[PDB]
Amino acid sequence: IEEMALSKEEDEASAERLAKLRSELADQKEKLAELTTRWQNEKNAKEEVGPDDIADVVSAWTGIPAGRLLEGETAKLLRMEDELGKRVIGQKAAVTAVSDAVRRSRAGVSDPNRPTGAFMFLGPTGVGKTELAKALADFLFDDERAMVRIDM
Amino acid sequence: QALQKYSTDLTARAREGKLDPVIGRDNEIRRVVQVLSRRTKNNPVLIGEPGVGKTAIVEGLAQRIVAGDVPESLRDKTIVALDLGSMVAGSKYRGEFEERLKAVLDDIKNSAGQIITFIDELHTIVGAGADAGNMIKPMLARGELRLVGATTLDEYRKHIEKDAALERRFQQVYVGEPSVEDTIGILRGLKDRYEVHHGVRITDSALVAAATLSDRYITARFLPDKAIDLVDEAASRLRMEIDSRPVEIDEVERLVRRLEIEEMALSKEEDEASAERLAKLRSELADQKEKLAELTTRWQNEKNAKEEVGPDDIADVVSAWTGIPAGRLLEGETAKLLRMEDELGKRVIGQKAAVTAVSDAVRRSRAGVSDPNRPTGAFMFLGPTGVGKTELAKALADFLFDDERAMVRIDMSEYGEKHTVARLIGAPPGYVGYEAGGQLTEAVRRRPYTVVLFDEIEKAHPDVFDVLLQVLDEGRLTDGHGRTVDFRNTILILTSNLGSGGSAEQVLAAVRATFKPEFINRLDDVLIFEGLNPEELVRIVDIQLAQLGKRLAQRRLQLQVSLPAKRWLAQRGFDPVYGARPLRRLVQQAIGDQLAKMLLAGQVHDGDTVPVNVSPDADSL
Ligand SMILES: Nc1ncnc2c1ncn2[C@@H]1O[C@H](COP(=O)(O)OP(=O)(O)OP(O)(O)=S)[C@@H](O)[C@H]1O
Ligand SMILES: Nc1ncnc2c1ncn2[C@@H]1O[C@H](COP(=O)(O)OP(=O)(O)OP(O)(O)=S)[C@@H](O)[C@H]1O
Ligand SMILES: Nc1ncnc2c1ncn2[C@@H]1O[C@H](COP(=O)(O)OP(=O)(O)OP(O)(O)=S)[C@@H](O)[C@H]1O
Repeated sequence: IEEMALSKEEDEASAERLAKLRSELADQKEKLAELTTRWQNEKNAKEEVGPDDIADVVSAWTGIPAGRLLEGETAKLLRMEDELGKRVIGQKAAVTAVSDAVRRSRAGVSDPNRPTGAFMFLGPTGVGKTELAKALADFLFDDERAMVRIDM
Repeated sequence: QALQKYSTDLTARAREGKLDPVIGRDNEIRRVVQVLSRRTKNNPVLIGEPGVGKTAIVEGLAQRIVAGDVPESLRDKTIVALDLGSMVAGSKYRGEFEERLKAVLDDIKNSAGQIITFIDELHTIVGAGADAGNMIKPMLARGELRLVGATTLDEYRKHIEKDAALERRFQQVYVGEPSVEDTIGILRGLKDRYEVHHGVRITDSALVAAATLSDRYITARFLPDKAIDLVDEAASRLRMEIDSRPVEIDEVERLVRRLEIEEMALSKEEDEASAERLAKLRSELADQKEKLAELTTRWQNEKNAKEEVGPDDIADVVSAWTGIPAGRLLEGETAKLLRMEDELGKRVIGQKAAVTAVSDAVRRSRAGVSDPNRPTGAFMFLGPTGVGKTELAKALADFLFDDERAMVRIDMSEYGEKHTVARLIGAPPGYVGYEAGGQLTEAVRRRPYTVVLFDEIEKAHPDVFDVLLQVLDEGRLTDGHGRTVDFRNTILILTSNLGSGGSAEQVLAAVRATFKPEFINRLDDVLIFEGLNPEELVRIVDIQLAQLGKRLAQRRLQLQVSLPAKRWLAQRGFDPVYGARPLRRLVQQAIGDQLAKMLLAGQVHDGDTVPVNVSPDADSL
């Protein structure tokens, strides 16, 4: 509905805002086709509330992700370091430490009554020790502004 | 039939096509459905900041029911909009309100779940008593009445969470605010409803700007709501312009039709001092009647050979709002910016290195090049005394606002002890002065375009520096009330007097030993001022004499100054240790004293003109 009314804009500025709507619309048509096809495989080759639908409800409520790592997140969790490295540079001894405490809780291995991980950065001025926190708060929620931050 | 008196019909309103299209927010509505369709305790509550869309979700669900996208457990169910206000209307007697509410509840239960009561602003359900809004507590916990409520985030924990027996019967649904990409789509969907009400057209390049622009300027409000106002206002203004003449052809005519009456009732003044005012007003009238008739001509050049809103009306609206100028440099402002160190040079003399840096971070922000999240410019200039470093910060606040007292000055010499910080940030809750906020904070939260000036900063206690530490480099600091105030458009200026005579590294190393590297690093260039050469005082002399002359025109009283006296004063500007302050005392010792003596001793009256002349040593009038 967007793209079939955006094309008739007598302008050039939006002509590059249309050269992407088509792209994403196609890239999603592809996924819908694939998934609707997989539905046929499953229908030819669920019917009870298993143990993880409860976890899905606990996640829809309260926002906390407690699921089962549906095979698409586990790729992000292995590319975490190279994805942070697109915004911070060096300090890999700190990137590895920040990131390792997230998979350690996605695999359900960290202690259940303690913060998910709390550690302190310190070093010379203008090195990255505040850019890293903002780069980590964006990799998890996809918007840098959504962290509780207080200036001590 | 008792549900007809105290409620309208949401589903019927949605059937006749009276509600706005609801776009996106699939997850919220599906969770509302799968909560509204359980066995017991089947009543959700939407929760979230004001404006992010919480009645929009209920109206979307109603349109969805009318269409038929809902599951079998909800196909063909009507939504009634309960109205608690119209129930306590006449109930002065001792049981009438309870009787009404009981009839309503019995009638809701009398149906078989074909009704979904929807209470808006349900935090008002606690009162109604004088044992009220409490007889609903049994029927809630059993799932008889399906309740859909929506209150803001912070009246919940103020009226409901205080009553944990009642907030148990509610399932919370959090409604977070959308992003820019989603707001763009919401606007793309809502455009064609304003396109009709206002007889205009709206451009998609404007729908993108009304959402990108209203995300870095208006921070006190939340999303879509703070992005639909711009579109609506722009359209309404364009319709106004369509009917009448355009703007900047209307005000030029309104003030001309006023200067007429002014000069007309002024020309009948049997007075002599009023003749210089009438002969000055009579020139601006003929000057305005010039560009008015030029606009009426330049308008026909277009009207013979601006019909839909674009990314320009939006900027003009978000500029009339909030005062921040974010336009496009409409050829009248650019000609003024191009000669800025020329308009600043009429008040500050010398210091070319510093005037071409203050003036250099205004252009590169008006042309859209500076970082959109950091102050416009944050630099400290320091040097010896009386050089002109508190004057530049006032010649600058006058170029931008045309009023030297529209800026925010705080004299940092009163912050001698660290506890004097609470003066500019407020006092934490539960203390004496709390319903007053900060003092610097509340000054910028109302007009976020001023130019702040921290005068004599090294005289303070080295903790106020650490307060300023985050003002620079982020433009944010939050007061006691928890309101974050943005500084991303101000110009931060810090004067000083460190070093005091050191060439360049007796001062550059005295700054380094009084401030910390983490504080020097946020700053822009650290400007160094320089002493006054003998040549660049013969001009301050002229400035001072012009000032005094303008001060004397209250009596139509002039004075003629001869070049010998003008270069005598400048040669008696001495001691390159005190800068240009001694000269202002020399002027009043020489000229002002004896002028005032002659002025109240008769022998000089208004209208006269006294010539000064250098006697062999002194000045004689
Ligand atoms: N490793 C880095 N990768 C990318 N940008 C960096 C890096 N280090 C510093 N920066 C830049 O420096 C700025 C952020 O510096 P910060 O790390 O926030 O300063 P800081 O680490 O907080 O040090 P202080 O003592 O708190 S001022 C941004 O302009 C970043 O682009
Ligand atoms: N998803 C959406 N689709 C279309 N229009 C929306 C959407 N969300 C919000 N709006 C519009 O944005 C405005 C939001 O107003 P409302 O949501 O009714 O107020 P509110 O969000 O309930 O805030 P409160 O708590 O009621 S003051 C209205 O003009 C809605 O039409
Ligand atoms: N370069 C200058 N051009 C014009 N007036 C100047 C200049 N330097 C000083 N003055 C005059 O000096 C007065 C203001 O001096 P300031 O610069 O405010 O003193 P200062 O530079 O702040 O030094 P301190 O350390 O604050 S006492 C006004 O009367 C100005 O007219």
